[PDB]
Amino acid sequence: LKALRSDSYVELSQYRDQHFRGDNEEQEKLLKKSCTLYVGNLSFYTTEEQIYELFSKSGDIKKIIMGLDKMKKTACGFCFVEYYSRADAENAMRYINGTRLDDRIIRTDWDAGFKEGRQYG
Amino acid sequence: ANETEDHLESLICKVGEKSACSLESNLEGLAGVLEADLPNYKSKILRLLCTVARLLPEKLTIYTTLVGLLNARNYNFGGEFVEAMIRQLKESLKANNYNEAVYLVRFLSDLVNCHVIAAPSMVAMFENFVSVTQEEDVPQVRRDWYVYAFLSSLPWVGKELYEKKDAEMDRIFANTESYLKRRQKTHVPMLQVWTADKPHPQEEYLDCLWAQIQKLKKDRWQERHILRPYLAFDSILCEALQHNLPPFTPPPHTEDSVYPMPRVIFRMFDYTDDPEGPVMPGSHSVERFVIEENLHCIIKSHWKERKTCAAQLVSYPGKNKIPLNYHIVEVIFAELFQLPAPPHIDVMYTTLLIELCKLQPGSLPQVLAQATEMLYMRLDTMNTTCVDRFINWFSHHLSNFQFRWSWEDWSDCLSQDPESPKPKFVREVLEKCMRLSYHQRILDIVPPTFSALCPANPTCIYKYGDESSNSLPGHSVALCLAVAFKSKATNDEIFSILKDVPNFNPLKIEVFVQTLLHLAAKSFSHSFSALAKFHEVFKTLAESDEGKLHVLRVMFEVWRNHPQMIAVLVDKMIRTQIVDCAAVANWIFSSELSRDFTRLFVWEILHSTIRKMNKHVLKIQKELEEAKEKLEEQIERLQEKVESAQSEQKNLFLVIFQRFIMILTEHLVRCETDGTSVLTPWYKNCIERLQQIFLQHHQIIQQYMVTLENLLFTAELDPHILAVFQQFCALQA
Repeated sequence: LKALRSDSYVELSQYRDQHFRGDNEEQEKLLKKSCTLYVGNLSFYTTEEQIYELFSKSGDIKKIIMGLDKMKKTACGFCFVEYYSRADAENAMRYINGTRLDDRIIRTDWDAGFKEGRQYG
Repeated sequence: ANETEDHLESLICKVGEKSACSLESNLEGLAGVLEADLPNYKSKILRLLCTVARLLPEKLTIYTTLVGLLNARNYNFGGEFVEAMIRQLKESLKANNYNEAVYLVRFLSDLVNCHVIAAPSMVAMFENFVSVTQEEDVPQVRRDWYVYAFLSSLPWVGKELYEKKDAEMDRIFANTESYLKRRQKTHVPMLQVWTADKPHPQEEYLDCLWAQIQKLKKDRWQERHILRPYLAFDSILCEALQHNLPPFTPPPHTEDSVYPMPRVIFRMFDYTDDPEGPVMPGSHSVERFVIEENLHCIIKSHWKERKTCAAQLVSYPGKNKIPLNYHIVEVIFAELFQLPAPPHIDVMYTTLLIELCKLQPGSLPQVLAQATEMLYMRLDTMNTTCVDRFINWFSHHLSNFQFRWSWEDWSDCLSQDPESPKPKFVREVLEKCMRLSYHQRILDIVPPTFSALCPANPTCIYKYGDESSNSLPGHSVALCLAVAFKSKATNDEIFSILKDVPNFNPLKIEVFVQTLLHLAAKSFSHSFSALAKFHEVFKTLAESDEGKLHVLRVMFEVWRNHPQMIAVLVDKMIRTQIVDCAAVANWIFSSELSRDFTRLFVWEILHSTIRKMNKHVLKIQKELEEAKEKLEEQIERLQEKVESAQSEQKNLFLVIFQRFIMILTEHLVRCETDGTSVLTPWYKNCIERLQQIFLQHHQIIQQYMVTLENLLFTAELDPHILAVFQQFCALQA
C-alpha cells in the first residue's frame, strides 16, 4: 500500500528514452498479461534440458522455444520461456534474470507472445 | 490536487529511511509539518501512520515516537489515532491476519513508553489476552497466539511496564506460566530442523520466548538493542497526556477462525562461531529475538526486489554492535528451512545471498562458506525436507560461482556408507549440478577420489536396439516401427504394425514407448512432440490403470539413467492425459523404484504430480466461482467437474498414504521379528517423507479428517507411524 509495493525487477517498460518500438497499448496490453519471457544472451551450446531446470525453480514451465539462425539453423544465442501463470513468470524475472547460466549472465525481458517465425535471427 | 497526499506518504517513510542528519531532527521536523497539516486535513495523516504501524515493523520505535511528538502537540490527534488502531486490529483478527495483528499490539505497547497510552490501560487488555487460555473447547493455536502477542511485546514495553501492575503482571505471569507448562508439544518433532540437542537445541517458539522474557525480568526488564527515538524526547514527551484503551474482549473462536501454526526456532549460531568480532546475543537473550524478528521483517517487505533488500539488510539499525553477517545468514537459512514451508520462494534466497556477497565482498563470503561446512557437518540428524532444500540451494549457488568448492574438506564422506546422509548429500548435489550444465563438466571440477559419487551418464536404454538378444518377443515389431517413425509414419500406420503383436497388452506397449523414446531421445523437444503426435496411440494402448502403470515402467527402464528426463516426461504425460495421478502414485511406490526410493528426483515427481492436481482443483473452483457471478448449463458442467476434480484429489492422498503405511508397518514388524535397528537410513527417509506430505499439502488434507482419523490412521497402527498423523494434527490444534 506504500513504496514497498514496488517491483523494479518486474516493472514492465524499461523506460528507454528512445523513439518507436512500443507506443500503443494494443500491444503493451499483452505484455503485462504475458507468461512468456524473452531470454537473451545464452551460450551457443546451452541446451533445452538446462534451461528447463533453472526456470523451473521459479515455477512450472510450459514450453521453451530455442532460438535459431535463419541461415545456419542452430543456437543463435537466445530463446523464449512460457510459464503457465504470470505468478511464476514474475519470479524468474525477479530472481533468475541477471543470474548465471552456463557460466554467463543471462538477461530476461517481457515478451508479448511467441508467434511462428520469431525463432529465427 | 493530491500532490499533498503523495508528498506526505513520502515524508512519512523518508524519516525511517537513512539520512544525512539525526533521526531526532527528522522526527522533530516531521512533527510541525504534519501538525501544520492537521487542520489542513487530518484524515490522510491518520490512515498513513496506521499503515506504517502494521506494514513497517522493522521501523517500529521510530514511528511510535513520531506519533508521540504529535500527541505532545495535539492531544485530540492521539485520541483519534488510537481510536483507529484498535478498530484496525479489530478487522485484522476477523480476516485472520494474526501475523500482522501482532505488529499492532507491539506498536500500541511501545506507545506506552511514548506517553500516549496509559501504562495500566495496556495491561488491562493484556490480561484479556491471557484470559483466553481459560476458554473452553478451543484450539490451542488460538491460545498460543494471544500469549505470543503478549510476551513478544514485553521486550519493548516491559521496562517501564513493570513500574506497575507488577501486582497483576505477576498474576498474568503465573497464569501464562501454568498454561505454558500445560501445553501439548506433539508438533515439535515434525517441525524441528535437526533432532540433535547438540550443539544447538531446536526449541519451541513459545518455550523459547519464555526463556527470553525470564532473562529480561531478572535483568530488571533492561535490554540493549531496541532503539528508543524518544530518549532525547523525554523533555517534550512528559507534559504529554496519555490516553485510555477501552475494554477489549478478544473475538470469540469460530469455525471461521484460522490461527498461525506453531513454530520451532532455528538455531545454528552462537558467539563462539565468530570468535573475533562483536559478541552475538545468547540464544535465550532477547536481543537475538529482536534482530531476528526484525531481519525476517526486512525481507518480509523488500523481498520482491533482491537488490534493495540487500542494502536494507546490511544497513540495519543495530543499537549495540552485533555481527550482522552471521545474523543475516542465520535468518535466511532460518526462513529457507522453516518447516513446513518458507515464507517466500526457495530461489529467492539463493539469489539474495548472491546479492549480499556482491554488496559485502570483504565479509559475507567467508561466513557463508563457514555456514555451509557447519550445515554439512550436522547433516546426520537433519530432517530430509530441509536436506532437499539444502541440496537445491548449494548446487544453484555453485552454478553462479564457477562450481568452485574445496571438496577435499568433505573428504570424510568417501569413507562412509553410501546410504548415509553426508555422502548422499554430495551425491544428490552433483547430480543436480549436472542438470545445470552437463555430466562432463562435473567430472573436471571434483577431486579424483570423489569420482565415485559422481553422476551416472544420461544414456538411453534401448532394449531392442543393438541388442543381440533377439530372443526377446516383439523384437521385429520394434525394428519395423523403428523404420516406420523414421519414414514419417502416422498413427494408423503405427497401429497396423502393432496389430501384429502377441500377449491391455504388456508387449504392445513396451515395443511402442521404447521405440519412440529412442528416436526422440536426443532432446526434450523431440520426446514431447513425439508423445504429442502419436498421442492417440498412447491413449489407446494405456486405457487402463495397469497399462498407464506399465508405460511408466518401460519409460523408467529406458531413462533410469536420466532423471530430469523421467521427470519432464511424467509431467507432460499427465498434462496431456497420457497417464493420471493415481498411476504415478502406485508407480512411485513400486518395486521397480525401490533402489532409488530415497533419491530426490523420485519425490520431486510425486510432488509435481500433486501440485498439478492441486492447481487443477483450484482452477475449476475459480471457473465455477466466476460462472455463478453471471446458457449457464456451464455451471452444471463445471459443478459436476469440481466433484470429479476433488474425488480424484482425495483418492490421490488416500493412495499415497495407504501405500505409505504398507511399506512402513512392513519395516516396523521386520526389525521387531529379527530384533534389528529401526533407525535405518531408509527408514529415516521413508518416514520423514510421509511427514513431508503432511507438511507441504496440509491445507488440503485437513479436508479428509473424517477419513484419515477414523480409517487410515487408527490405534492398531504402529505408534511410530500414527505419531506423524497426530503430529500433523498439532498444527491446527
